[PDB]
Amino acid sequence: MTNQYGILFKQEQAHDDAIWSVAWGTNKKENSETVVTGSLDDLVKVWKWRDERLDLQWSLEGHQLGVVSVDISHTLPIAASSSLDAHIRLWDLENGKQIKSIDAGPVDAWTLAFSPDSQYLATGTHVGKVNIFGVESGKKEYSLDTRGKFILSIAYSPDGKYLASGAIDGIINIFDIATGKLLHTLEGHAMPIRSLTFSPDSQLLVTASDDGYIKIYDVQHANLAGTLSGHASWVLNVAFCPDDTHFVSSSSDKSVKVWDVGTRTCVHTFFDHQDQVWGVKYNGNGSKIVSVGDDQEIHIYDCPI
Amino acid sequence: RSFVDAEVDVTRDIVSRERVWRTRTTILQSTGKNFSKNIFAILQSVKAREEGR
Amino acid sequence: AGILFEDIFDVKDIDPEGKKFDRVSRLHCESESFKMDLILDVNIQIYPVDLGDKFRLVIASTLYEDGTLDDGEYNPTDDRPSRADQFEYVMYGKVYRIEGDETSTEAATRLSAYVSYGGLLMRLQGDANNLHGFEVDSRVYLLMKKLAF
Amino acid sequence: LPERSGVVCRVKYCNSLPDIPFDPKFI
Amino acid sequence: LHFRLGNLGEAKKYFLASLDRAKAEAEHDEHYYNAISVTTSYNLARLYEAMCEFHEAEKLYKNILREHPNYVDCYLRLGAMARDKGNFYEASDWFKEALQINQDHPDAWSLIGNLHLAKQEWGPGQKKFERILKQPSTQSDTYSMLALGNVWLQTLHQPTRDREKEKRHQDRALAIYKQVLRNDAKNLYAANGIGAVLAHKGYFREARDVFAQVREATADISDVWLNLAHIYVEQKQYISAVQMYENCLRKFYKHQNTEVVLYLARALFKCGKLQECKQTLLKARHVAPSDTVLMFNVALVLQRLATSVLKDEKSNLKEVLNAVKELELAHRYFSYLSKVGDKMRFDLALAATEARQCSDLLSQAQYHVARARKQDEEERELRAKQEQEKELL
Repeated sequence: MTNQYGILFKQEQAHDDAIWSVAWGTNKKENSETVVTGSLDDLVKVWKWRDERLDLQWSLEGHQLGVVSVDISHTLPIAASSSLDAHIRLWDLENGKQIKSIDAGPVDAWTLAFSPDSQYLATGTHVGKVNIFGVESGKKEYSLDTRGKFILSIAYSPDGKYLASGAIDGIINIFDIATGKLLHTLEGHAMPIRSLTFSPDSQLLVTASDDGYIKIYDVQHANLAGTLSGHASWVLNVAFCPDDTHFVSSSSDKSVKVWDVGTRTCVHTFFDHQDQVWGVKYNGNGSKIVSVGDDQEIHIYDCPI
Repeated sequence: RSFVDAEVDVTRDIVSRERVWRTRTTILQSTGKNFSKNIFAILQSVKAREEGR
Repeated sequence: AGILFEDIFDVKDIDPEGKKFDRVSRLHCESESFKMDLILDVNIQIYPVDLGDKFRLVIASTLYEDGTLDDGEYNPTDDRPSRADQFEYVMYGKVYRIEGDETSTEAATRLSAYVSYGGLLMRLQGDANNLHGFEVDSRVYLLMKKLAF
Repeated sequence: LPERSGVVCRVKYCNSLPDIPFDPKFI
Repeated sequence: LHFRLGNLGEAKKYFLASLDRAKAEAEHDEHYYNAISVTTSYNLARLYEAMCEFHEAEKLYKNILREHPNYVDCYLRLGAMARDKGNFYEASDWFKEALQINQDHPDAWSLIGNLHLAKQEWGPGQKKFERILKQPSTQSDTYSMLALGNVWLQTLHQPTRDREKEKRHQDRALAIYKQVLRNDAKNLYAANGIGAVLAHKGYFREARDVFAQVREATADISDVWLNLAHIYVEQKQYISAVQMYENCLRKFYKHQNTEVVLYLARALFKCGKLQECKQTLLKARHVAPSDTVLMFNVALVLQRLATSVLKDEKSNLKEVLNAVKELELAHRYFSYLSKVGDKMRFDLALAATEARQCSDLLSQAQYHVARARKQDEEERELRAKQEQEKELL
């Protein structure tokens, strides 16, 4: 355990082209950690984190226009992936085989997120609707309508009560999962919101936009809690630490910044990337951060606990 | 506002001491090359073609 | 045409290892648009260049703008329009070697074209799409001019 | 004769002026 | 000076040290050292902006406005930050405050003009720049004249059916740029504007000569690199153009500019590099997935790739099966675009034509799948023969 932030591992040329999304999951049976990556090279790669190194387990072929988003179930050894080809695929992480393929339609699949109970898989659409697909049924079960523009980002609250969506026109919508009712519509950003995530306690909602600012909203009262600034370009992804006090952000400025929610100050900045950093995620205990970018490299940073 | 208008002399004092080298005019200029002679010759050639000469 | 290559270079280092000759010095330049590496020996006496100088380099296959392909003999008396009129320094020499990251499995991504200007050497190292007119054992002109900016 | 369908892209020759320079002021 | 060099870390130290010293020196001449404290506080705010610590920058500018409400430059930066946040409404309000303080200030009028031009509100924007040229002290202001010239230039990017109107607009833009270049022989943007009009008039050789001179004079104008790359495409020098678009993207944009990426894709397409074109268009679509033009171009590149794989009998079964799937994607996108595509950017009849052509090719593609299966099985037989002959030896 280092009392300072630093780069621990580097996988160069992990994919043949830009890496657009990354997910970190913990296999509770073995207490072993798994990292899933999606790239423009059409492959979803599953890596096992062991002895401070990433070992390639599976190269999952099936997408045809690059993988825009990937997610890992918090309870089951199942990962989900979406592509620009608008197809959503479910993968078995133990066998490395495709479980089911959901054809969303030419414009009905974008960013992907599993429900905390892993019963449902939500995705953004071009028509401003969030489609929810049943993981077991493999069919579209219901749809939440924002009546806005293209939904670029979505996230489930870890407690399973709220579903947030960020549109290309910068508007943020928060839906009640139990009633399916639209709870709050926030002015959000004036520019596209590429990623948003709820805190582990589900009390705060963090949003990242092309305007380069990160905003923190109180989920219970829907009030703007604070605004963070420091990236020199678009903020591409944000992920909360399981400790509820820190979250990590990535930007087109090639840097990854760690922010303290209480002090609202930048705690550390990583500059190891050579190009845009499209994805960042904390491990299941918050001690390590994974990042991916257009430079085709996967970086893992060690963090003080 | 009467309290705003009373303090303009102070700001005029500050601005008299400030010096700015990059302005709306100099931001548009080349460090040393003059284009007028070369470009007007090019435009003369084009003009000759438009007039069919 | 016959312009085998052309770009804006800025001098990053003069004879880095120290000056080996008096009237000749190495220029370790890098280009700006095609991102090329360049090692060039210039007669630093007739055509003095300083560090940080920017020059337009135009390696040409011939000096006639109509591309009528010279025959390599020297004759100064000629009324034909020539590229040398708008250039300050002009050399002449053969390409004597072309070298890339060739592999048994795929062609080179990068090429280094070597040129000898009657003894003064040059090496234009870039990527394998710019250096296409270059072919070993063929005459080329260097046609460079310092930029008044 | 049906013109072979090219990439749908309007070429625009731009002349965008730079933002106004608010450089730090010398005293 | 450190700020001008980009040494923001050193600049922070020097501006803070300057403020701390002025705070100490105020005991001797409070009025003067307070004036220094204002200029240094503004510089520090600009430094925080450069460090992107915009919350502290906004806080400092508001403090300056508490003490010196006539200090116009604080309002302009607050407006600029609001503009960069994409909040153009608030930005217009901050610039209006600046004008309520100094009604003839040329930079405030220009910033408002740029807001209107950024919104493509050509009428209001033009009025804002003409308001600058009407004052005697700025009647020859080159920035305003260039802005008006650009207003006329921007009409040329629209496909205009009236050739006389197009010519009249071209001549207005060129007349303005000529006048600016007559007043200021060193003006980079007047020269580039002339080059742009010449290129639009189709005089690509002359336009090349103009842009080449502008690039010789400065390496830092992004539009000069784009204009040169466009000419290289029109002169069929695709290999050079692709390189200029890639280097332009790496040097001037901290994010992927979708218009430039589309120009790169166009050059790669004309270059026949369909695989690189596909990947480039997907990169653009990942940034702007709602843009139907990017979707159309992807569908077109997919159709071309499938057409190529299916046309050449050398293609194996894995390749042909991928081509069939890509051609069905192409047909699916063209069928969608024929219904929802942007009528102002491209003709829906084009998409309907490609949709039909995809179905026509798909019929022949299924036959090619059988052909590929046969060819692959023949290779399997040859490989088995090779293995048994190895056992014979």
